[PDB]
Amino acid sequence: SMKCKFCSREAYIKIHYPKMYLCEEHFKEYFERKVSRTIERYKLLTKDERILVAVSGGKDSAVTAYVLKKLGYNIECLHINLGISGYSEKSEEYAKKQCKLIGAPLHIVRIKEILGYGIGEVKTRRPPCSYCGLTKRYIMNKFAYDNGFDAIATGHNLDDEASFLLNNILHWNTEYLAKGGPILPQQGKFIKKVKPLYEVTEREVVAYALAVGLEYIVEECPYARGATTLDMKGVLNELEEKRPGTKFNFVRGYLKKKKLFEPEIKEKEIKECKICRMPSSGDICAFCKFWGLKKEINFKVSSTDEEP
Amino acid sequence: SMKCKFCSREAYIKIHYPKMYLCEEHFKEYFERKVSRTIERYKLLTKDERILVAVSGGKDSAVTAYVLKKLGYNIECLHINLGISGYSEKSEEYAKKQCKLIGAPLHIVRIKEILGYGIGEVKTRRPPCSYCGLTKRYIMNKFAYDNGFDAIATGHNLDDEASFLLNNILHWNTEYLAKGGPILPQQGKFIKKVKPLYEVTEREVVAYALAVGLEYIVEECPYGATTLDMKGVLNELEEKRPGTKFNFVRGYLKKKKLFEPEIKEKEIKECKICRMPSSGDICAFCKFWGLKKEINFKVSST
Ligand SMILES: Nc1ncnc2c1ncn2[C@@H]1O[C@H](COP(=O)(O)O)[C@@H](O)[C@H]1O
Ligand SMILES: Nc1ncnc2c1ncn2[C@@H]1O[C@H](COP(=O)(O)O)[C@@H](O)[C@H]1O
Ligand code: FES
Ligand code: FES
Ligand SMILES: [Zn+2]
Ligand SMILES: [Zn+2]
Ligand SMILES: [Zn+2]
Ligand SMILES: [Zn+2]
Repeated sequence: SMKCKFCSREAYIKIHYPKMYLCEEHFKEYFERKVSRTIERYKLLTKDERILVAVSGGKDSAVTAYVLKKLGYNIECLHINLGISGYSEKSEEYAKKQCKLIGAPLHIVRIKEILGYGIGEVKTRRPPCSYCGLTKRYIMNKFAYDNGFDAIATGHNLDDEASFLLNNILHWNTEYLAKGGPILPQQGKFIKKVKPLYEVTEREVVAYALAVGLEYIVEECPYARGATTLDMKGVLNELEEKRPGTKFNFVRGYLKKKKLFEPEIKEKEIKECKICRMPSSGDICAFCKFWGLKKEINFKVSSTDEEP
Repeated sequence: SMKCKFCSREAYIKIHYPKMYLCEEHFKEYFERKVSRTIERYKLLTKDERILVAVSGGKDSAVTAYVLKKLGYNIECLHINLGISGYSEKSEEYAKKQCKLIGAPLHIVRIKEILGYGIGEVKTRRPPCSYCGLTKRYIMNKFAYDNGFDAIATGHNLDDEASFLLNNILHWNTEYLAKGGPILPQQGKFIKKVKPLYEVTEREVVAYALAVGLEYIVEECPYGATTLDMKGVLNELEEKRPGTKFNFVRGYLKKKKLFEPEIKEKEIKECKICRMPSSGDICAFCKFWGLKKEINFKVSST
């Protein structure tokens, strides 16, 4: 077995791009520095901002919160319990454990308490994974807005971006290809969304979580029909194995040529929801229409979990 | 084993896009019709045109020539012997066999006779496979031009296009992405280049060549497997979701226009030596081969 390129310790991991062997400690430092560089590169965050980390219970958002906290950022965390019996309880417990170890405040929103129904419970023909993303994205935006947070940070890694690009390139979804990247800058009541793990691989995320002692959910959604992302991920991993830096250069190259997909948006119709005043297309937004809401949900909090 | 969707014969192949089982005869008919449809779709060729099929000795160009001949087109074939000792002789023999079975006239150009050196004999740091596509593309263009051919047809299949797109999307080669598709329309001394096999898979090409009795070289140059890596990956994707390769290529044709502003167009000049399209005084071909005079490919086919 090879040793660390920086110290006299057994190598914990081998980085393929650039090729090197690092120990448990020099990898942690490498990872943290690589995330720090991503935040500097695309001017993601400042240390004065109040950051809201959307924590799922999985590795990605747990490591996002951990690294940002270690780098000395002003973070708070949000976990959305989608009320899936036999999945949401374990995921909520995992998020609690993570935020406890990280030492960051955790806010929990239970959709079965707010909207009455959990995900998969509503009388719908549409799959539960479709209105899932709509429910999470809205709740994390309105929570951040209602509580005056400057930015939202998600767990999306290099593999997530590479697979999203590959999938939309294959389908020629030029509108989705124009809206990618590490920053979704603040547009009205839409809080700034950032991806600090944009240039780190899922493999590096797994190794970092194991090293710092972060326990997480690997379990995918039980309501899922098809493994499209896993198919794209496996394919890009095969390509990466032969040519290291494939994922990186594909994503970085895309940022240089994203401008070409920009004339595809052509959208200029902006409205405010009659129920919650959040950005809408028409009288009522997709969220209030789907959940059959007559009144606005206020996510503004004073007394957070274990606080007065 | 399933039977043919059209007759009482054992199925030879299972087409996945669109899903159906066909026999040796109904597959031949389907393949031929699918190629006919490609020629109609992008207005590739007319039956009055004199077509030059660039035959390598491999399956693709052999099937291109065969199908065009069967569909009733005016074809002639060109084989370029790159003088690679232990490769070029077998490839020339394979092309002869193919054109004999097809029943199409075959013209042979030996680069070791014309340029003095074979590909891999010239004192160069760069690999031969780089100045190979340069030598082939030039010779097949000047041959077609010198002999008054209306179009050049190559063996490029759906897999070749899908892998080229995937490779240039991964590298974000937006200039190469603007110049793709089934037609390279005639621009001056550059003859119209077409891809009749644009919508047929390599798997369908292998099955067609075996059915009609075409023998070929399973082309692996003696001088990296980037294309095979892209092909294997797209085959994996196709196995899970059929029609991936087709929708990727067809979708690309709808959005090719987006890569067009990445033109970066330079002044169009004529070569001081051979008058063929050039960037500067002398073209890349005459510069590399150190040519002082023009090569005339004009032939009197008795
Ligand atoms: N239940 C959840 N509660 C809070 N944040 C979540 C939840 N599910 C996902 N997220 C966040 O959303 C990001 C993308 O999630 P996904 O669409 O499941 O890949 C994750 O990396 C997390 O930052
Ligand atoms: N030696 C050759 N002589 C004539 N045509 C060729 C030759 N090599 C390749 N071609 C043609 O050019 C196409 C693309 O070239 P390649 O990518 O090298 O296979 C082939 O499918 C053939 O139709
Ligand atoms: S229901 Fe949320 S991802 Fe499946
Ligand atoms: S030298 Fe022509 S393909 Fe290798
Ligand atoms: Zn070390
Ligand atoms: Zn609303
Ligand atoms: Zn049949
Ligand atoms: Zn010249």
